[PDB]
Amino acid sequence: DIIYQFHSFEDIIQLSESLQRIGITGGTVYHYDGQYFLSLEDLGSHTAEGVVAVLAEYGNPTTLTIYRLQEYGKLIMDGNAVETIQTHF
Repeated sequence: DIIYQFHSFEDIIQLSESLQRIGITGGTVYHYDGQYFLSLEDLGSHTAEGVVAVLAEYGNPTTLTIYRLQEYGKLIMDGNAVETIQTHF
C-alpha cells in the first residue's frame, strides 16, 4: 500500500542502500509525469511505519494509485528495484 514519489531517481538510488540495509530487496519503480515512484509490497520483517519512515527520508508521499502508475506510468523496475540498483551502485 506504499508508494513514494521522488525528487530524482538518485533519491531512489540512495534510498536503495537503506532498503537493502533493512532487508527490503524488492520495490517497483515507476516513471510517471516526469517523476519516479517507488512502490513496495513486502516490508520484510518491518512494519509500515518503519519502512515509510525511511521512505520519507528520500521521497515524499504521493496520492497516486498503483493503478494510475501501472496503467499510465512507465515500469522501470518490477519487484527488484532495490536489488537492481544495489547491484550496480
